[PDB]
Amino acid sequence: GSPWRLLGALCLQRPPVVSKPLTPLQEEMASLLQQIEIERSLYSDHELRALDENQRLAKKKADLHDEEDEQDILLAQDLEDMWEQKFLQFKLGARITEADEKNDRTSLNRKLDRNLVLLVREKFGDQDVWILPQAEWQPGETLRGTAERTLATLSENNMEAKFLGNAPCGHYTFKFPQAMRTESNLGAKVFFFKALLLTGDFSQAGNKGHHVWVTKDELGDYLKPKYLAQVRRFVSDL
Amino acid sequence: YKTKPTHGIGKYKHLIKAEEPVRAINLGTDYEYGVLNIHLTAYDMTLAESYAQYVHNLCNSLSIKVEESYAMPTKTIEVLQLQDQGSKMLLDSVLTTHERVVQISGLSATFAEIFLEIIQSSLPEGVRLSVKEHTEEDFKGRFKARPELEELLAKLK
Amino acid sequence: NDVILEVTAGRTTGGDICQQFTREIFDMYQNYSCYKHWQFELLNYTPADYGGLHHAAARI
Amino acid sequence: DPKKDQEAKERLKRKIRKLEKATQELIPIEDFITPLKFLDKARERPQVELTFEETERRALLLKKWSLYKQQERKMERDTIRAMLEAQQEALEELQLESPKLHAEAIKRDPNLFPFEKEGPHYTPPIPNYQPPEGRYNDITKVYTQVE
Amino acid sequence: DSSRASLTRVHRQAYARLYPVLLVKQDGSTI
Amino acid sequence: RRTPPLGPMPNSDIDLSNLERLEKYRSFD
RNA sequence: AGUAAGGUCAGCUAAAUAAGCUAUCGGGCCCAUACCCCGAAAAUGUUGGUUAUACCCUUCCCGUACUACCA
Ligand SMILES: [Mg+2]
Repeated sequence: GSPWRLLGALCLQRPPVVSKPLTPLQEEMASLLQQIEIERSLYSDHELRALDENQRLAKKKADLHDEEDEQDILLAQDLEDMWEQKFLQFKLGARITEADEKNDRTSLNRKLDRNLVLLVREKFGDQDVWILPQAEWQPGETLRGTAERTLATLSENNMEAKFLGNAPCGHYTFKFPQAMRTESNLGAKVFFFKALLLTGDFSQAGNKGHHVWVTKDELGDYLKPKYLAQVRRFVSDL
Repeated sequence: YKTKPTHGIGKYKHLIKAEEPVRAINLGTDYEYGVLNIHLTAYDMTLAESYAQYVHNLCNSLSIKVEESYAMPTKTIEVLQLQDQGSKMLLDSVLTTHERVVQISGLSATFAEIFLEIIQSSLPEGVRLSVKEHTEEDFKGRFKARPELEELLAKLK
Repeated sequence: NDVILEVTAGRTTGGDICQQFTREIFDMYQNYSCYKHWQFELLNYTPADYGGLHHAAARI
Repeated sequence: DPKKDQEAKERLKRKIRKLEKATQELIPIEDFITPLKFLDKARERPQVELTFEETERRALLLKKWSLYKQQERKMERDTIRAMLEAQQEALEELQLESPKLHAEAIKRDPNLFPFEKEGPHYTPPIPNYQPPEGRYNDITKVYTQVE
Repeated sequence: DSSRASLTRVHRQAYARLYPVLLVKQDGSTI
Repeated sequence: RRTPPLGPMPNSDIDLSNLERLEKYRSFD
């Protein structure tokens, strides 16, 4: 064998649920593009209906020459009122949920406009270290397959993940402390694999102490400075 | 001249791809993928066309060959809703589905993970992304149906 | 070896009795070919003037 | 039978061969085709000239837009470079540790495609939402090739 | 980013005016 | 009868194996 | 061995909107059949090229036709 220990890590990421809010500069550009679009657009059927209805009122008030009585029951402006009333009654979903208010970094319902990365807490040498989910490589199994096996080893989860490619997205090599450092086990070589969380969530048995979901900006709170640097390379915050 | 050392200085066709005249689908190797179709489905025509332009420009900057950029036929579906205290379906709105397809090839297996990550992160709201391997059926779906050929084929059956 | 079967309405009495019966016999062999899973290829078929058969030839 | 059944099938094949070898027409795209209703001059809205201040505001906004998009491209371009450098470095480390696993890592993924991803919604789905009752009717025009 | 290619306009010489609307889906999501 | 060139011929640095992947001029200027 | 010419509804001809007749199918007429009456269906030898096609050219194939002489 080799002195280093093969480890296959899974970089499970939750894609954003809602679109990111527009920047103040983009809001100005968005209004201009909408303004330009209206200027260069032809009259729509709704616009043509309003113009003709206004003319009919003039053709009915200035002179009594109109030869039709029924005309149209509902005017264009009146028709807009019905649409406006329905919109007010309808309530949109809350982009910022209770998880954001309570800072519940366990649920997936937080920061729907950002990217969440799964983190778990594992105890090594009577020390709690936050690392990405990982498992030890076994004979007769691909390196990517170990990461797939890591998902099945989680605490009561029915999550489905979509792995992208076979080559690892990154690596992290560390050596054990000199107290237990031996030639047989010099250290370990962690390999990261990214996947997309399609559906599923952990059960309500254990939440706070088991796993957390944080973005790249707040990812440094849990990871070690040496471990954080390697993770921040293959994890994007676009 | 042939005997002079400057022979062949004027040769130019060896620097030009031979263009000597539908298209055969080239399957990828064990390390590269074959011809891929990047479908872009959205209910807004502007969003579908704009993102297809973004994908087309992204591939050029990534040195990924683009086989062809084309638009699939627009699908129009009527939307009807049931009236209150009634059993009659009344038309509510008309929705048109616009699909834009960008065809690429020669994508590396290792680079596929990076390419797919970038495009999915930039996907606009209301736009559906679907990347499929190019097949003969997909290409044949862009052509008008031929009932006359079908009628003759039915006789043979 | 394949058989070229022929049926002919013999001239033995008046009417179309001979001719009508030839049609039944010809259909019997055609149906018997299907029962034995034999290929029945029609060669000649001359119908009579009253829904019968004058002479018919077929290959089995 | 020999002069009727056999001859009928031969002529059917001839018609099939002519149709199969004939050129196939593409389905027209309604998006690119301008409807004739838009050609009518009645729909042409009047044009209002922009003021000097309005044109100046747009020109400055476009100039700021060029720099904003350039910075977006730089962030995206560096993101691709950061991923590529990490992935290539990881592959080199894997090859040194175990050449056999490196060979499997660089192989293509048959299950990767088809890859489907839907864009984020403006609002999250309502946990308890009751959509109205209705029916979807397809009215897409069918185009057929003749002659 | 979802705003990478979202700020667009109709690139047509002749086209009817289009209005920004919210499409409520069956799950309550809107686009 | 042939005579070898006295120096580097034009377009000798062009790699013909990857001609498809080589960047073209695409413009007159 | 050479050269001419022809290839079209099942059949035979006319035209190249590929029609008419017979045959064929369905109905009526008749105790029945045929005739008759109504209605329907049915094809360019093949190859490729002729803006594009067809009547054209041309590839190939079946059949046809004339010539093969003087010492
Ligand atoms: Mg009759």
